Amino acid sequence: KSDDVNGRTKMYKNIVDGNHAMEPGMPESFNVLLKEIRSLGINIELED
Amino acid sequence: RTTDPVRMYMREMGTVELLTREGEIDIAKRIEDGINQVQSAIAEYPGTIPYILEQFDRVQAEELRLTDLISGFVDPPELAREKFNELRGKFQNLQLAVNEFGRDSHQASEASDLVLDIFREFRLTPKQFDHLVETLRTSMDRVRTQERLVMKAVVKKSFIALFTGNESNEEWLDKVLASDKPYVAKVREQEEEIRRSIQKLQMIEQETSLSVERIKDISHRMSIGEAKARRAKKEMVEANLRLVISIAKKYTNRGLQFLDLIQEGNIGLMKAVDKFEYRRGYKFSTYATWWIRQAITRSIADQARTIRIPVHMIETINKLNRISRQMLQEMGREPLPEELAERMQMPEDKIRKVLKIAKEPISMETPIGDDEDSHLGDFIEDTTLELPLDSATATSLKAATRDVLAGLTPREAKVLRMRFGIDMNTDHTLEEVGKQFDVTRERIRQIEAKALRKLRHPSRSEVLRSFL
Amino acid sequence: EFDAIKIGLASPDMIRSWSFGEVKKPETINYRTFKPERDGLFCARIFGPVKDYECLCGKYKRLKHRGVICEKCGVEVTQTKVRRDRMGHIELASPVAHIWFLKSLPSRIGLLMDMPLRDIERVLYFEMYVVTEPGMTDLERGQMLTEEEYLDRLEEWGDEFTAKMGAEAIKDLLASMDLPAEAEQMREELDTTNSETKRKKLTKRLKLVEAFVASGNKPEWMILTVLPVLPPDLRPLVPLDGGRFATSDLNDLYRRVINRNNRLKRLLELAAPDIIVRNEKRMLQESVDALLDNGRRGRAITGSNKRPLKSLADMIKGKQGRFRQNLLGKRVDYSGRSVITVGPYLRLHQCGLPKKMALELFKPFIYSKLETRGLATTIKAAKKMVEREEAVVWDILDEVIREHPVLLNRAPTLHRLGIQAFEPVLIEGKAIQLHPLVCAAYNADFDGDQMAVHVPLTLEAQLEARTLMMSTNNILSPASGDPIIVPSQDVVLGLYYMTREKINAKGEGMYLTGPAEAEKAYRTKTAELHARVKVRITETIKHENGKLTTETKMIDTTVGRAMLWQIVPKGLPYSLVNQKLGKKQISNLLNEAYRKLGLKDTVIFADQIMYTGFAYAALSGVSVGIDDMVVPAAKYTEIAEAEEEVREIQEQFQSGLVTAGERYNKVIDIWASTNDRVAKAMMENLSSEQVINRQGEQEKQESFNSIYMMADSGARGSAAQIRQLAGMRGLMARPDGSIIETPITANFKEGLNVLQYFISTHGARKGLADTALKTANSGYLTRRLVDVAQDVVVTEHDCGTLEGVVMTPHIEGGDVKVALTELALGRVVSEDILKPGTDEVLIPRNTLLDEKWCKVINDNSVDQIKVRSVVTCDSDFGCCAQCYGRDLARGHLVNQGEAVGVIAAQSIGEPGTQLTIQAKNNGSVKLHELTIIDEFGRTKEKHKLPYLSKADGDAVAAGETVAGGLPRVADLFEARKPKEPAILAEHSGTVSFGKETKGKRRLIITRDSGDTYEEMIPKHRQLNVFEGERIERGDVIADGPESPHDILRLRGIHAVTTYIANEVQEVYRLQGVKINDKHIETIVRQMLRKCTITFAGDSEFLPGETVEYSQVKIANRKLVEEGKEPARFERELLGITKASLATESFISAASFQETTRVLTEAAVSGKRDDLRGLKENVIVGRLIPAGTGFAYHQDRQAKRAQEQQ
Ligand SMILES: [Mg+2]
Ligand SMILES: [Zn+2]
Ligand SMILES: [Zn+2]
Repeated sequence: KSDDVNGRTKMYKNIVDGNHAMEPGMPESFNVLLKEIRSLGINIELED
Repeated sequence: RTTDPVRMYMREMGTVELLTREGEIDIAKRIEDGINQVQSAIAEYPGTIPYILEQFDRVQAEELRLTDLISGFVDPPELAREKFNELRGKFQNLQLAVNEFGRDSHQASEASDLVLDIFREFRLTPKQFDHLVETLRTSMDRVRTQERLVMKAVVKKSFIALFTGNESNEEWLDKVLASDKPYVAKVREQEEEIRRSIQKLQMIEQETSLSVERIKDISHRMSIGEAKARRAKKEMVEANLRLVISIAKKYTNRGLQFLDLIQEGNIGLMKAVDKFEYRRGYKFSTYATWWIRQAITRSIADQARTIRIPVHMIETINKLNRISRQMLQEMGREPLPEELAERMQMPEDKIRKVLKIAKEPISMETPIGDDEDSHLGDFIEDTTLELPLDSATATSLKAATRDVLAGLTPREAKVLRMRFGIDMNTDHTLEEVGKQFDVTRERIRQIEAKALRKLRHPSRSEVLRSFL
Repeated sequence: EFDAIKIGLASPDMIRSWSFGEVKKPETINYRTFKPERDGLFCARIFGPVKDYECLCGKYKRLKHRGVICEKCGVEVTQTKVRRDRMGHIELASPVAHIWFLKSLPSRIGLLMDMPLRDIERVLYFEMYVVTEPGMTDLERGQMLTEEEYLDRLEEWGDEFTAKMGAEAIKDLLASMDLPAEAEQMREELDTTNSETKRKKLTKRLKLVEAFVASGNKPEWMILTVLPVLPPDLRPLVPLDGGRFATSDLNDLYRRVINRNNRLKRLLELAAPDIIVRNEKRMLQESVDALLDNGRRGRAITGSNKRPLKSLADMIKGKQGRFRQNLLGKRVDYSGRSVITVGPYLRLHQCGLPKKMALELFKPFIYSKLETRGLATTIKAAKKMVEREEAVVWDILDEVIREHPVLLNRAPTLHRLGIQAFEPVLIEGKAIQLHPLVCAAYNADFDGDQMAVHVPLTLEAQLEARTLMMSTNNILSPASGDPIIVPSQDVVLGLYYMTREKINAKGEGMYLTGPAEAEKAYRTKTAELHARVKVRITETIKHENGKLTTETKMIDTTVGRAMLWQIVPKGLPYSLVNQKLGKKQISNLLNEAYRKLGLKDTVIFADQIMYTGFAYAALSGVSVGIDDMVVPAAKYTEIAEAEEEVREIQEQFQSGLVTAGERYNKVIDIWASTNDRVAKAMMENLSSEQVINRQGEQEKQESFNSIYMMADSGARGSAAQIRQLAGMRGLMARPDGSIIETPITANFKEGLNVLQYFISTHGARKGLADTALKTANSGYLTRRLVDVAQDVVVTEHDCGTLEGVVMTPHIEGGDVKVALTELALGRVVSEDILKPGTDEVLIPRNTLLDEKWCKVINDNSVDQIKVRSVVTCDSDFGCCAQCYGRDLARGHLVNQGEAVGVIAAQSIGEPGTQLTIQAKNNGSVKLHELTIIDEFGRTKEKHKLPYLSKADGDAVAAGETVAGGLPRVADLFEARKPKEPAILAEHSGTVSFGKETKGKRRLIITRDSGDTYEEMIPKHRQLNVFEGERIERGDVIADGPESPHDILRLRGIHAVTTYIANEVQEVYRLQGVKINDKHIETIVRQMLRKCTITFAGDSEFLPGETVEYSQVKIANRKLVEEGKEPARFERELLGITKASLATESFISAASFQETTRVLTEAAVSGKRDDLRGLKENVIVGRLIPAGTGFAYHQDRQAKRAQEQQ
């Protein structure tokens, strides 16, 4: 509903086609935070 | 005790004494003396004079710029031609007497000394000055690297003892091969490496015809002259930092901080020191102020705006503002574009164009209205985004196009698909569409025409009409 | 996708790996073409194209060339969104120190190099040298040389030594350090050290060094050589309307850095004088520091707004930072907002929604259904029909929202009841219609209030709203368990009026067959609502065991009471309705209906009660008039008497018999007494009336005055407000707080003059300002509590622990304050509740104490019990279901995955706005203190025993003489140390005096083993101890406030838990707020989460180290299983802020506050965030490990282990 650019478009398409289901993704705000912290010369990375 | 860098700069600069007239003349004399030693060191080189002679030969043929050759004459092409002809004749005499009569003979030494005296009455443009310096600098650096590589390969006192005259001579190699000390085994292996090194040596020496002692002494006098010159320039720059600050004080609150203006004025002062002339009799501040002001103004024109405006357009804007101020003072109201254009003797359209570009970008953190927790950046949209309604419409259009094309024979359906790029990466012209069918272009054209005519029938075009 | 977040230092190679190019020019965009400039801050060759699948040339302008780099420009043909991910880098001419690792106290560079911050700054600020390689010289590494001294030792030794200035020197010193060698040397020194300050200094340095070795980071990475550059779209320069451009301050800071770096490179190319180069390097360092953290180093750089530029640290930190403005809280789609009205016709699960507002909210669903039924062929046609507002669109909207729950939220959301789920009903209007009974839940009144609405989209969200968040499920307060949908105002007034009794009313003495005949008589004007009649009532009782007994009998009642009984559900006694019904009576009725019948019956009963109350309040015709305010005739006489004796005592003051202070005190006393007398007279005149009964005599009847009925029913008003209306306003206070001698002897009916109104404003302004500030104080306290308790989730069912806390009735004198039933309601028994004087197990172990067992305990008269508590829980992470007990909002045992910590924090913080020896019983006397115990065995009196009529065990008859809130809660939860704390007995032994050292006194104590322990005490202390007395541990030596840390250290966990709970509950109960103690114990457990190691043992723990208690517990269990010496710990009590900032996860700590320190510590240590709490999963957008996500998270952990096998 806020900042998943692909997720909200997929949700809109799914609602239009009846399937009330979502595929949550990563908020863009967290990516902005990651880029900012890396810009402060600090290595922040998502381990898998 | 303090954290402001400006205060620290004033502290460090204040520990230098302000120069007087006699001190300025003395430091200028030291600069000229060091430059003279550097020029004399360059002149004692077999390759330096030929370059100047060929440059003069090209210039006298009215093929090269006269300014690029020389910039002045030292006095203790009306005149340049005579002096350069004398220099050419004296070079011919030196080449006649350089080695036929003997290098150590009085003729060669007297000829070299008088060549030095003649060349001392010359003021070269710094570009070819630096070129001639760079050639010898590269030669000296290569010689130093080869010597240090040889010393690293062998690894001392023995090399130093036979360094004076036999550093590059094969006598050193022969004698060391004759040596039979316990460590000369690996050293002889390393002597092989020295062979590979010294083979790279003589082609340099025959390029200079100076062996090792002469080039070392030339490098030495060049180093002393450069050091003296650099110390003198540093002294004058340190003395005139206060003048730099006094000049830069007036350009504060114009997009740049005080320290940036100070540094740019320091660069301008360096340039002024680099091209000062004490023979003119004027004080240093007179010449230095122009360069410091130029540096500061250019730096403001280049680094005071987020969207850079060229320097000439900046001057145009400033002169427009000055004329607007004068006209508003004269008539009591804001000048109109037409009147400003009339006064500037410039087209009104150009005046409007200049007036539309004099804006500094607004910050996104500026509080909006009377609030303080709201910012302008929260009211800026993302116009590049695609509305989800548009994407859903695109998907529906894709599905409807597929459904409509499914109501055709495969030939025309695929012809349209390939001619419009539907479900493929690239669009295709008529030739590639024809090639797959093996048919020519015209049949493809009429196939597409038939498909378009059939798809315009309202029996199978009502669903596609709603997208218009 | 990802399971952890790893933080650490950034190497220059890593920064170059991130970057897609090098920014070489400060240019941003051309001033004419508005296109990016090459090698600039917005370069399309480095950061990506500005148009989708295009290049700056325009040669490649379609999708067929995706991934192809244009030869003329170098711009890759791809999407523009890569400009939000692609980074750059700047190759700095000279190294610059990182401001975070230099000036964020403690300075990590200074700690690592064992040099003061001032010396390091002096090296950085280009003032004096530092030696990097001492060589074969007496010079030592890291010692500081002035310029003159440098020249002397340079002329002395020459090239044997190396001495430098700036960040290059710091990086050449940090890189030359041998971390293992320093660690071993400092380990050896700490082994042979004695001083405590030195021990602390080198233990901190050893922790830093070991963290550096373990993390793999290098110290020299703390000095920047390559500076990363943010993506342009995160620092955008976009055009505004009118040709103006909007830019971020990061662009200005980056331009300054690039300009100064280029100037430094040019100066180094010119063989500049040294002074200019040092100045340029200082400017470069200052620019980098301003870009990273503006204002920390010195004067903050300001732009053309005369306001400081915003840096990256400001962008990631603060209330307006990314964490709190965009990660923990967001603006959402499918939302709306409107003013709220009252819908008295709605059901408890229904809310009135405007048609247009629902049309805008539910638009995609309308499109979907408009295509499904074929009304619109494509989505454009559906959009056109929705825009044109056709009738079939309205039918589609009605079908869409039929069973679709909607979320209603009112700001501020103090507790979870502030967001609820309702079924929308389309209404014609623009205002949301809200059920009255939820208003108390929302704290909402219809005076301009606005509410927001949200639409759950997925099926999971809809079922969550229907099952958990629906209003019909949320009828019990999670803070106390009491009903929250209790009627108020008109409903209470109507139920009160209908259930009143009148003397000699029409229809008195009539016999009625039942409630139906009573209603028939009322509608036929035969009998009044308040006529005393006899009614045949069929009444069914549902017993505890489930027996349903129906009894039909004739009861003396009123017509209105039977008509109200007509709506009472079966299973309740008639005694609940056979009385006048105030707010308390209706609350009791609803509570009994919930406890004996369930939820559906309670909901229907509440709806019927609200309907009946509204209807009969309308039919009552109750009105306020000027004749309803009857001022008693005794008020004037009392005022005259008070004024007369004031004159008399003024005459006494002129005679010198008494002082001014005594005169003031007695004037205030008499004015209070006169106010009390006037209030009593007015209340007596207002509460009663004389009527004529059937026999003709005069009978005493309770008054039907409108104001009296409003106050007595509890709908609105109280005795004090009636006193101000019809009696006296009373004494008021000056702005400082002093009470004025002359009070307001006039009420609001007669009217005040100018002076009295001014005096009243004096206090009204104070009240308004106090409310305004206390709101912010309560908000901050609630935020701290939530951040300290957000990790508490019920993870297991039973932890299998035998520990527990003791529970006794709370006694504060000769009467009980709270009963044992109230405290034991909903707790699990720890050890069996044996009958007094008997070995029968009345209540076995592990049984929830509901109302039935509470009644059983009360009947048996059991005094002290033991119950499980969250503080004593053995769960490794979170708590278990049994140690928590009943969940107050549901009525049963707490379920798995319940976020009890957030509930506890909200329950404690919500009432913050409301916040500012003779025996009397017959029994025996027991001494421990003085206790009086009744014959039944209950302790009913507790009194202190200062250092008596009866001895121990002697029976005492009745009458025998044996002989400010909110700050307090804040300091209590923060473990604040009192200014003058009570000196406590550190060890048990005999007290002995010592040398009276100048300044302050010393004392000694002799233990049982003969060891002498010395104590340091101030001079001004009224000692309670005497020499020759063996004082026990925890005995008070000097009286005063007790520090919670001392209580924890010398008494234990139970004592500090009881102390904190008792003080907080005293503060809350002073204001009449009921909050369960398990919430305060869920906060206290979070406080007690750290331990300082006393015995290192063989575990990987160092003495003097503060580590988490759970990790030590698991390590001790593992060591015991391995038969190795376990560790010994001393538990530490931390405040909510320190405990919040001391969490294992750094994401939550950074999101709470002090982002700079948390990030610096995590980066130097190389911490790992496992995403185990609520805040981390909220920030990264994953399911929280509470409630419906719990099982999901559990599944993943299982797979983790199974893969790790
Ligand atoms: Mg309101
Ligand atoms: Zn291109
Ligand atoms: Zn437990």
